[PDB]
Amino acid sequence: GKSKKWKEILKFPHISQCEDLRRTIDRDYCSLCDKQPIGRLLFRQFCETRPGLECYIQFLDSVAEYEVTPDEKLGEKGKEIMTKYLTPKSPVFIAQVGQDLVSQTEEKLLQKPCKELFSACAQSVHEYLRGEPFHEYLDSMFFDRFLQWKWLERQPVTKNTFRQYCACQVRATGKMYACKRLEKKRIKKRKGESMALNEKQILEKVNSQFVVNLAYAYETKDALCLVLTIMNGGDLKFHIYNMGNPGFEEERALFYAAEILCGLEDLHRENTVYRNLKPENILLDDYGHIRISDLGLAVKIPEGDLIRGRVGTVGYMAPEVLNNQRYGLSPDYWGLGCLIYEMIEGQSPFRGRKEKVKREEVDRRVLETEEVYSHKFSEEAKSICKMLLTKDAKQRLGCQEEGAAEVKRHPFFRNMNFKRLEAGMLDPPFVPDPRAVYLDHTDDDFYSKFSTGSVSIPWQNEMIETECFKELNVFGPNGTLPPDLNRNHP
Repeated sequence: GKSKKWKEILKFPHISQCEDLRRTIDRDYCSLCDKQPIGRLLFRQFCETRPGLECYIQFLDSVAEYEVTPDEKLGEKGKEIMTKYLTPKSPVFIAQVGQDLVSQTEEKLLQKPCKELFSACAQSVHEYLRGEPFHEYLDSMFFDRFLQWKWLERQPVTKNTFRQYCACQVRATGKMYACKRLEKKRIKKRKGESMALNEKQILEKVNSQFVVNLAYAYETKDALCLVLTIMNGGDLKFHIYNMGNPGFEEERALFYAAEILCGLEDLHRENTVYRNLKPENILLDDYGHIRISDLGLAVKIPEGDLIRGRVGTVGYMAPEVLNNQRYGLSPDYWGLGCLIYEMIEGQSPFRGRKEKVKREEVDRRVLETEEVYSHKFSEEAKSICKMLLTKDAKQRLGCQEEGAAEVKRHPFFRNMNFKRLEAGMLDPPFVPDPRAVYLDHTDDDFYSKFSTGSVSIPWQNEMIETECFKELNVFGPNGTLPPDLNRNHP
């Protein structure tokens, strides 16, 4: 699906074009060698050229597989990593760990296999690469190649960059996205500038496997567009009621709740509250994984502060929202409660699927009545649901200081290995079939703040998935400088 002319659209600029980038990009190890997908691959590639640095990239790779290794094979996988990297006579012996630190890792291995056994070692390796290896890479041809990729990333994004099928496709890469087309005229009479910008900022700032990500924010003569993750597996409401009993088995509900909890955690790391947690806002992708969508009612809370707002949907409003009180992140754990209850039982905890009730009785129920459970719930499921549905937001699960960690420890997730879930190692319970189908200048300033262009991490991830990186990222034969990286002849 790539425009036949793409090799030229994404043609590397000559390295002499990138001096202003070299001078301004902040040289931070974590950002350039890990957080940014293309910088991580280029630093890894640099370490492969030097021999003494090769073994450190292999070790970190094997430690990554150890953390997600099944609990039974932890003791087994531990020995491998040990006898390969942490034995002085090994060929790939990671040396900068220190003799005093390898001797401690021999004890934790003769004791109990914990998924964090090599966490002490992995840090010691990173603190070595933070030093000399990083600064050589910064003067290497691989950082010059990173600057070229950054130059492409920052190129202007226009309606031409895409191909509307709403669901836009990037022409140069073939990547498929869903685009939210916001008509300009309807945003100004309604005073929606602050809300459209507050939503664009939340979308781009959270990078989460379980929340729709922003990849582009451009302007057209006829709208202001948001380009987001595409989701074709349908929404959770459709699967609870049309594809379910009305409802799911507990184990199936557990998987979705675990992914929804991780999504809420990624939002709360940016101290952003969601407030819109309802089944039809949980979407499935093509693989059966979910993401939280529709952040229009989201808002960033300043650390240490509260907010007001009676917003959301009837039935899915926490009692502190219905009473219009100063609240924090607590409405989202009330919403997780409603979601787990509704997945298991097949109806909201305060409104029967077959009840004809008014908005008012629903609200009275949310504030006074204690939801009742059935045999579809295990004791652990009853526990987590009625703790997330604690009306007093001060005694509600996760609304304390520990946060979402207080919820992952709950016995309801006792058989759930989050480390493997966050890594995509667990198979979803349902896989959607592929073929299925489940003019003042003040405006110009708001427009310029919105149309910021391509988002950094999703754009680099797009280049890697579509194999544009693999094919374009080529150097000279035998460690030589390609023409685009040689200043002697532009």
